[PDB]
Amino acid sequence: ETETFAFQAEINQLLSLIINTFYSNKEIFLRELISNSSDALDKIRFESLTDKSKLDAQPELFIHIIPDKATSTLTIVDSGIGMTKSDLVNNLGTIARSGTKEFMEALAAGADVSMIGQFGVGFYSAYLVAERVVVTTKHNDDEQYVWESQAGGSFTVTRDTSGEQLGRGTKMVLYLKDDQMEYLEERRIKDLVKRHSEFISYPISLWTEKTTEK
Amino acid sequence: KYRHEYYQKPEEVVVTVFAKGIPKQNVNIDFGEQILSVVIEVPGEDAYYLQPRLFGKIIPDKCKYEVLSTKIEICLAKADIITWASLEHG
Ligand SMILES: Nc1ncnc2c1ncn2[C@@H]1O[C@H](COP(=O)(O)OP(=O)(O)O)[C@@H](O)[C@H]1O
Repeated sequence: ETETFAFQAEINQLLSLIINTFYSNKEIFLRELISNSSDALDKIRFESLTDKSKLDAQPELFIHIIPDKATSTLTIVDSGIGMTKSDLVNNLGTIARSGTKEFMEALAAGADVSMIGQFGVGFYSAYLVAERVVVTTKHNDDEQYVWESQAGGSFTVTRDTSGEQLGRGTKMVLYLKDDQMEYLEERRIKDLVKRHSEFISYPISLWTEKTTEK
Repeated sequence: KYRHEYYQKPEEVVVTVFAKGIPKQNVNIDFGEQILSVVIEVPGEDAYYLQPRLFGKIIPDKCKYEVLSTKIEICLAKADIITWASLEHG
């Protein structure tokens, strides 16, 4: 087909705080995404120590960052373990982990939005800089699906047909807000990566033409 | 066996059984006020059983399921609009 779910209470509130307050440290979104994406690679790797055939669908473990100046989208893709549809509905909005409420309390008590990661809701940091996010994922156990939301209190999961099929993993596309146009520049991205990913152990490449960095 | 998961909306609970290429014919699923029974038939050995006593109660006539090639989706219709804390009930 597509199915529609409404964000759990807590998460709606958080999504509001994120997309409606002006925060300073918006740049950590790329950290949180690159991370959540490392964590995903780790999983498919461990699953593969005892089953070499796990990565058959797509054998290289990687992270690609693809800034399209034209459509004004920063997009991140990994060959991580990916999400089943069930996983999409459960992690990206339907279940509200404990840190969600905890985080907002902390926020108002004057914590910094950069802690959004340490509280277990890192994913939504994307809406700091994006107005629409479109996650498309394929997990070994299920087919490719697409999660999409504009933070308007609900999200959609849809089976992927028209799309170009990933072997395995996840392709987050961030349709960037106006002011946030800076995360499309090659220099900026290269900075941000170096600055926060000095513990993450897979090839991160920048397809604003070609190559990989540090 | 075969892996299972579930997610929930305020009105339904959706149990997925990850079973590749199961013939529509081999899946036998029945519903009860507070039970679910999934029995997909495996040709070689014993059947797969997923036969929990459900957390909440459900409306068995409103329950549907769908065999899909990667998975079998089962939409359980919650009898009461109340969030379940697990598929099963211990
Ligand atoms: N790129 C990705 N690949 C696979 N799974 C992901 C990805 N991004 C997010 N997820 C899923 O979203 C869940 C929560 O993400 P996040 O909000 O960062 O919290 P945390 O980083 O603490 O898990 C994870 O448990 C993971 O399964």
